[PDB]
Amino acid sequence: QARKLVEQLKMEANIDRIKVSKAAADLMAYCEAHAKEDPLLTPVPASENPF
Amino acid sequence: VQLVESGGGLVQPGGSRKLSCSASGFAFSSFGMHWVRQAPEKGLEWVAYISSGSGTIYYADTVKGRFTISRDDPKNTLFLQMTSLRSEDTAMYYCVRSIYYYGSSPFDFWGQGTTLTVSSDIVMTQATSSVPVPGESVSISCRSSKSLLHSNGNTYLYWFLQRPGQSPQLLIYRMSNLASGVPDRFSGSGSGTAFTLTISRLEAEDVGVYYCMQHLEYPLTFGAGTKLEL
Amino acid sequence: VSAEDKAAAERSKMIDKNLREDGEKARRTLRLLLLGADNSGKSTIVKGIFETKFQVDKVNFHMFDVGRRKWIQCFNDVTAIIFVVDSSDYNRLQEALNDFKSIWNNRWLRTISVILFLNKQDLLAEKVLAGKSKIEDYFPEFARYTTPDPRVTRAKYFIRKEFVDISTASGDGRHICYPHFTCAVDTENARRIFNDCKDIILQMNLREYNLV
Amino acid sequence: STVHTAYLVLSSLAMFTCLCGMAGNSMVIWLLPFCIYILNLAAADLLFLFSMASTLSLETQPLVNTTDKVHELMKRLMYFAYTVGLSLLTAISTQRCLSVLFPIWFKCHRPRHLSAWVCGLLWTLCLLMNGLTSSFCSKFLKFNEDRCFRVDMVQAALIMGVLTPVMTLSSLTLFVWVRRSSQQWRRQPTRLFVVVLASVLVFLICSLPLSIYWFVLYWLSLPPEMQVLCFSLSRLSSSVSSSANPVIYFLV
Amino acid sequence: ELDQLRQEAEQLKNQIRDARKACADATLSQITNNIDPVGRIQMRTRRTLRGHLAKIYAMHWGTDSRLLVSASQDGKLIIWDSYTTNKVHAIPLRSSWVMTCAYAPSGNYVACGGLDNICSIYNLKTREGNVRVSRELAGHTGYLSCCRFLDDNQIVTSSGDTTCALWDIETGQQTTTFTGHTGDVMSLSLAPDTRLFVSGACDASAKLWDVREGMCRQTFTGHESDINAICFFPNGNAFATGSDDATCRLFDLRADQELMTYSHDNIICGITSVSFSKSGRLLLAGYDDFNCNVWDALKADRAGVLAGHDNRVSCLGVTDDGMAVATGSWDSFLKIWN
Ligand SMILES: CC(C)(C(=O)N1CCC(Nc2nc3c(c(=O)[nH]2)CCCC3)CC1)c1ccc(Cl)cc1
Repeated sequence: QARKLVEQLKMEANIDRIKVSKAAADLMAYCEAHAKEDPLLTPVPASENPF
Repeated sequence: VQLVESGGGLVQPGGSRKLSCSASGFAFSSFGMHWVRQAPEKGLEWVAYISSGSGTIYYADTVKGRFTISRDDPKNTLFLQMTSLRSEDTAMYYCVRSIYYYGSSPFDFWGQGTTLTVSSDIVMTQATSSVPVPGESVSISCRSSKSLLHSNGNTYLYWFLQRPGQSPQLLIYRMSNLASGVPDRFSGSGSGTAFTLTISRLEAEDVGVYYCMQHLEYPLTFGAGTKLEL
Repeated sequence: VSAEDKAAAERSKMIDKNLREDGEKARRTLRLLLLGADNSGKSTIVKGIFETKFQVDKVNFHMFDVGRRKWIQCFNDVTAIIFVVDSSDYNRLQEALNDFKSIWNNRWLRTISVILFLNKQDLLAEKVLAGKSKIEDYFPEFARYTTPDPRVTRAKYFIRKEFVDISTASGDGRHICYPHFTCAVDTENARRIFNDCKDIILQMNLREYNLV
Repeated sequence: STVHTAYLVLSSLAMFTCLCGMAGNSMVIWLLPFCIYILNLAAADLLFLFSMASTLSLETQPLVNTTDKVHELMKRLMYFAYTVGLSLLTAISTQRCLSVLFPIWFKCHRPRHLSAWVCGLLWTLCLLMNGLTSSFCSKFLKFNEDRCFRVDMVQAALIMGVLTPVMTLSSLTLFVWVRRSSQQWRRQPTRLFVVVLASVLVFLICSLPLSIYWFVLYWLSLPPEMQVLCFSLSRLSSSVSSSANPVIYFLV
Repeated sequence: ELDQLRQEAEQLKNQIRDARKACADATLSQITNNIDPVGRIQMRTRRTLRGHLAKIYAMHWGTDSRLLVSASQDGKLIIWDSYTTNKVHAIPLRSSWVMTCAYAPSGNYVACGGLDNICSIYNLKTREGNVRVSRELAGHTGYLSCCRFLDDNQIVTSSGDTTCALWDIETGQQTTTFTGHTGDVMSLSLAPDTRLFVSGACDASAKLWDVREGMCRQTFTGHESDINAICFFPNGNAFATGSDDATCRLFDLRADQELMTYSHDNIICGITSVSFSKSGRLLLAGYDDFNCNVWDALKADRAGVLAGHDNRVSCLGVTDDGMAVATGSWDSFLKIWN
């Protein structure tokens, strides 16, 4: 019962964690390396819009 | 899936007959049905068209006025009533199912036709009337009067295999897509007014007459037919 | 449009026609929802999802129950909710009353009427007349309450007053509650829902017009 | 002089109310069961009030043959709009009465397009009858005493013996069946009561007078001053009715 | 005995909280400060897809960014051609209490489910020219709230029995069961690699599962009310959760705590559906206030509003190619925004 909780918490305790700076930098890097291929972020011309 | 046609026989010129197609094994009411005839030693020719729900009817110019196509949905039966029969109407009339939604495969199943013996338009060209050729690769070409490439990115070219003594069978729909059951060796490619159908590792039970059909606009027109002989 | 596209449009129009046909056939019936914790006689009022048909005066009725804090959102278009209470078991009557307060004040039922049935009012008589049990043991406000057999009647109006008092607190008039005393042998239960449904549908009709 | 004294003040008030009602009906149409009838009635009222402004402007000048032709055309379009507006008012009254009398039928077994069917029937039948009246009543058409009298009598009998009675009786029935049903509600709805009373009162006080005049003219003829003053009052009264319709039927 | 275990659990929780607190050196709001703001986006409706006669509870795009499937309370799935508004298929359902709606990546199958506790797979590309059930997936004790296709033979379902499950459609049996949630699992997003998946429940906790090993790798808890929507960032290392708290939060898998909160002083309504863009810069969020909001995922500012629905926006979807957004409300209409 509670042994399941303690086992799960022990499994969750020993996990490698990176700093928030690195994760945020990676997230921003993905948002920046794919911005030119985002049809909603940048408006699409009437020719390239199926709608 | 089974389309079994009926009628047929020796008919005096000027007489009237009704051909009956009996469907079985599929949702017949949701399928648009065509009539295609094939003269004793000629190619495939389109005749009529009943739409799902019987809303739309299209006839060929040769049979315009003296032919009537109608369906009985509760009885799963397709009909062709035709009067004033002429000596140009001697052919094995094939019944064809076709369903039209996005990404569908029209002209996919053909029935075993019944032979009837009576005692502008886009033109399809298939020049190689007979290519002699097992285990090798062949290319079959087709041309068009106008570019079969529509504004919506669809190029409406079809390919059919008529095995000897058999109803024709769909191979490619819209010049790129393989049907449900055809081997992957087949493949079609081309552009507007330029088409080809290449085969690799040609086998047995694989030689016949290859017809290219247009479906850009009515009337639907076939090629003369490229034949492959072993 | 090409021949393929025209035929696809025709197919879509046929789908559309069938969709309105199904919509009309669905609109001809009234949807309900049967609630109640347990041991309440839910299944005997009209004698994962259990749906029951019944028709009164040529009106199709279609109840549903389950076998709630999140899926109530599905039943926001129902005509009415049927809430069932066992009024003969005062040990857990306050649980039922809190449950009614929860359903009544739920965000997605702010315009949905609730039809109360206080089942086993045939056993409430036995419990009150026997003298073994006592309301004042559980609800203190009983001994200082008088009705506006006599004392069984005063008791059952006391319970109804509790439920209708939760109902009045924050109804705001957008939806109301219909109490009904019922038994297990009582048959006139589809008729009560029928009349209450006429009342609710009258309110809805007068509300599509910005009047009531 | 004295007869002509009020003929400017009433005309100015009528024109102002016509402009206000035209603006209101146009706004109501721009914004838009109930909606179909309200849109049709708003279109009728807009036509009627535009014709009102047109006939005021045209009467403000000496009459010419082509000018009189335009006057007759605007007059007949006015009366056609008046008839269709009365018909539609009747339609909403009956619709409300039905939604109270048969709530379950109204919600379940009522055709999804009955408003369009009824609006088409009202527009078509009114157009036919009013075209018959115009053809046999215009000074520049197949004008004829007997035909004009017969068509006017049939139209007037239709309105003041079919169209206003059903409006009045249906609103009264809604009043009765809601009063007897709200005897056990914790709202005692007064908004409905004031709305219904307002609809009936506006009808019988500010829409029907134009018909009442064009009927009483035929029989027991009046002195010219009474005719002029009664017409001046009645046109303005119809203006107030077609200005109050959008309020009662959209804002409440 | 139980006291010792509970004390160990409290020590473990304190250790977790201290572990996360050491990694939070600099907030994303500080790092994201010096980038170009997206400004205002004005995405107008391009299509309206009418034909539903009840509330739309779910929808899902296809892989080709051309077809989509929508489920409503009229007991019907409709497969739409978004380019032309045509209805490609109408699938009647045995139970009309549908809450989820899934389109297979191959496109041969669709799945729907709800209060009947059965996931149903429909065979679209068949002979006989109709759509028919291929398999009814039973075994959940509660209602199905989401279901996503791993492939033609595998599907993952979240449910109101606090459990997510993974199935073999060919055998129709629960291959693995994911347990550990305490509330009703409301949303379920599948990772781009289809090896992990993140689930949000009614206990304000988001959980990360390994599809193969069937284990809760990480648990994220910052929300104050039930989580209604969850979606991976396209990178696959983060995800966004929407809750009834009127708040969207971005969680990182590697940092293992919340990164950003998307809240405004005006919003008080619960969040119904969350989607990302292709680049991950916009965070489409459907709200109970009958319109959607476009949050800048990095800067946390409303970049736009999608206001075309006169009832609550229940679903939300963005195409794989990124051209169009779809919204479906309880107003029986679904609109395609660009
Ligand atoms: C519905 C309404 C208002 C109507 O639309 N009318 C009246 C005005 C017109 N009638 C009309 N009669 C005549 C002339 C004319 O120039 N016109 C000139 C010659 C005398 C007769 C057209 C028809 C109505 C009809 C009948 C009655 Cl009794 C009362 C009202």
